[PDB]
Amino acid sequence: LWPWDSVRNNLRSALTEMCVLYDVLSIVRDKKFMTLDPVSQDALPPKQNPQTLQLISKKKSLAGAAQILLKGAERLTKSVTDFNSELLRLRQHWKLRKVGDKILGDLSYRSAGSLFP
Amino acid sequence: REEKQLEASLDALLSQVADLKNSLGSFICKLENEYGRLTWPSVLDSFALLSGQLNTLNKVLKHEKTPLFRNQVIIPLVLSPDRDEDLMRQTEGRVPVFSHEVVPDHLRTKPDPEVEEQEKQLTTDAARIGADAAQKQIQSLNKMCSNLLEKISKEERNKQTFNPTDTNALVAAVAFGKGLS
Amino acid sequence: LANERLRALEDIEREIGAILQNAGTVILELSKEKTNERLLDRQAAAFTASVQHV
Amino acid sequence: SKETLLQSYNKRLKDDIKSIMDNFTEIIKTAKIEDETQVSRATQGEQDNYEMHVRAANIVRAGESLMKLVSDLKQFLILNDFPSVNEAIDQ
Repeated sequence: LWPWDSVRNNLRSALTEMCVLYDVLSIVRDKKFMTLDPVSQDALPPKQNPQTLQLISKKKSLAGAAQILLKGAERLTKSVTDFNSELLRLRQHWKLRKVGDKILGDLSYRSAGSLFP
Repeated sequence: REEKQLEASLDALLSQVADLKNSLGSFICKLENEYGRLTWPSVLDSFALLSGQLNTLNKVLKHEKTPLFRNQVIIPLVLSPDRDEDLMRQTEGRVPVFSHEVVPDHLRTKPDPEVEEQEKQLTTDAARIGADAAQKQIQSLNKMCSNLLEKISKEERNKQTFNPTDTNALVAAVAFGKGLS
Repeated sequence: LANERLRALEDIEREIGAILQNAGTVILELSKEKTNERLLDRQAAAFTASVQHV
Repeated sequence: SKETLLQSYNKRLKDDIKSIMDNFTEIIKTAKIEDETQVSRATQGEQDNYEMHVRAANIVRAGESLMKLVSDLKQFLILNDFPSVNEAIDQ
């Protein structure tokens, strides 16, 4: 498959790390060949770790929301600025009818008064 | 006590693996077999659901009701030159051969090379004013989001042409002599 | 017989103005200072009720 | 029957009404702030952004679905009317 090539390997990029996570969490759960020890240590942040991440995360969320809104906003403005124009002729010049999914019309003179099967 | 507290998170964390495999293995065969009949909303819906439910479930199993992210010890203890069949039993044939270097490769805690430049940027945007103007900006924007959710919460809340009585009066008025004198 | 196609054009060509209504809402929202908060609120309320009259 | 088609059109119209509100509600529902309890918050913001991106595209495709489903009834209404049908035949 010559298209859709980088998407496949980039999905395996998420596949492999998640497989490693599954394997290590299935070997942590097994008591054999595993050492369990509660190591309760604290890593000091030099900055306000929730607030300094909130400096960028919600700003980028709102900016990317507005950008991906404007991506599809201008796509539909030019997409709407003749199909139904001619469709109003066959209703007036001839007889129109609809059945199933297809539009049809008769040609006999039943409307003009002709008893022909 | 504590070990069950690890287990109740990690078991569902590896249960998310099953959903991720059920998505990607179907995607692998359906991409090769059905490359044509291009339907961008159809794949956009799959991307949207993968972004929605998996990213919420692994986050809710890794960020709450979970052991602390700096607590546990990730330990590799057994590794051999030949293929250790326990891993292919667990991983269902994935990560083959069981090499010597693949066990250090498993703990790939080093990030992407571009993460070095974004850390350089994180040291670069601190050269200008930081946590003094942007702090009050995000405070005012949190209050603005509170105002927006208040707006949403305050915004979240034929003629009788025929008359049977008149018709019944009409059908009875001409029946006999009432309403004429 | 062009009245209903004019109604359909009213349905369609309003949506450009709806896009501009959403844009004028969000640009005034992302502004740090908003003297015309009433304009922002009426833009949001007009976008809410105007899809309804559509 | 005809009433079944009318009910199907009514059901899809109400589904179109529901989808837009469901798209706008979840964008601002996820924007609320919560305190961290052993979270490692470095991964949550990109998740929120990447979930906001598809939710806004849901509004975009909801508008496209409205455009298509209006045109679906456009050809349904055009085949059976009476504004000048009995009038333009004799003119």
